[PDB]
Amino acid sequence: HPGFAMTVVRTDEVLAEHILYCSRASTSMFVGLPSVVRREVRSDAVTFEI
Amino acid sequence: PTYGDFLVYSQTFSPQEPLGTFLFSFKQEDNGSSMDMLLTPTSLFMLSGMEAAKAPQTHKVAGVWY
Amino acid sequence: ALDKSIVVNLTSRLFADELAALQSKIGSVLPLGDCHRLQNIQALGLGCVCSRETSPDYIQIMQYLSKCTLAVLEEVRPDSLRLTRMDPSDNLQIKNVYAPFFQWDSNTQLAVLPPLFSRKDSTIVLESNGFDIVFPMVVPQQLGHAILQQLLVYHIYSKISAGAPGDVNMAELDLYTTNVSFMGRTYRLDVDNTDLRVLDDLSMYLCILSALVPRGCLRLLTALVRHDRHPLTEVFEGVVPDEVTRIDLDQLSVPDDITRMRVMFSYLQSLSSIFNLGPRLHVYAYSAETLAASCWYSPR
Amino acid sequence: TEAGRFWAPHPENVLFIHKPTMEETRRVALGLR
Repeated sequence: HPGFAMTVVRTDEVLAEHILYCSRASTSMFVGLPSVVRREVRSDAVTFEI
Repeated sequence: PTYGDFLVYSQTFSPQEPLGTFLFSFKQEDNGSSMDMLLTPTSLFMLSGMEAAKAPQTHKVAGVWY
Repeated sequence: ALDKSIVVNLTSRLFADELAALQSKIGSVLPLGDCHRLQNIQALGLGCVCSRETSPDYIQIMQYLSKCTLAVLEEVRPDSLRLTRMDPSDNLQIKNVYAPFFQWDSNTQLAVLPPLFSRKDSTIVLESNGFDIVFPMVVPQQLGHAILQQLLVYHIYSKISAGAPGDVNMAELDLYTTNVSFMGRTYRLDVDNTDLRVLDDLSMYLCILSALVPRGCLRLLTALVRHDRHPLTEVFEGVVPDEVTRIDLDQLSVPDDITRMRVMFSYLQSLSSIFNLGPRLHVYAYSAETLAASCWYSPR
Repeated sequence: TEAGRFWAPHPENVLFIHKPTMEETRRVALGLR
């Protein structure tokens, strides 16, 4: 035994399957209009963003 | 145009920019999959370490972003 | 709105063996001597300038690639090859099938260099037509300005060892030239010292500079003494070696010195551009598993 | 007025010794000493 003791700290992570409860009609939402924007147009592909 | 897509550590690229700054891509070695290093001209002032009176205005501003 | 496609026909059908090597490289960058869509075989490689019977060249290829139109394979059908056209500032996709393999990253600048390595790494011989197509050496610009430089030093000391044995050690020369460090990684290149006749033209030019430059700068300093001399030229007298400053210019006459100074500059502009300006294209996206790099071509 | 621009080839300070006024302060002060 050396002259000193020591304390040790771990961590540990645990999977959990939650029960989120959400009361009625709290958050009002606003849905807009989807736009489309081209980007990275090549000779081989024409890619879009929505 | 032809855009570029960069994925940056949030310590380097300061979270607030005037949305039109010029950029650079410093590159030393591919260590991971995609972690990219970007240098604004105010960030490249701080790595330089030059004197204050060489650029008297951005030294105050680049010292509060970093 | 414009139509770009380049469709090259042949006289004879391909073999079954030669079709598999072109399917290996279905994304590539070929030079191509004409801009029109219908064209014969004799231009689409480097066989138009470089061949086995002719002496191998560096500079006459590097003169040619800047003058030439590039193209990209799309589909290999017997016998009609199907390239696509490379336009100024045009966005397209490159697969990187080149021997030997240098690893690409995105946000690098691709520089098309002539192949100075071995034959089987570079070309694919078409036995049906008896003509050689040669794929160029696509290398990133900082490697291409370094894979040239250490091999050009290797060609010099190989010419010293062949003239006198005791001046060069082979273990010193091999360790410091054939191993190239870039982007953290190392590449041991194939030396091909089995017998580098490509780089003999540059080794002639850089040496004829190296004798005439310190002879040339002494005269050009003293001939510009003024009251309106540019003030930075006082500084660079401290840079020139002290042995350079002790030349007696009485040894060479005036009909000799005009020949030198015109030989002085005429190598300087011919050698400056061939290190600088080639067909060079950027890359903004890359994935190592698909080996597919999206590029856009800047003509210079 | 920058640390990197110290040894400018044309600085803002130029020495100007007026030699007739310098000889008379020599000769008067060499008379007194």
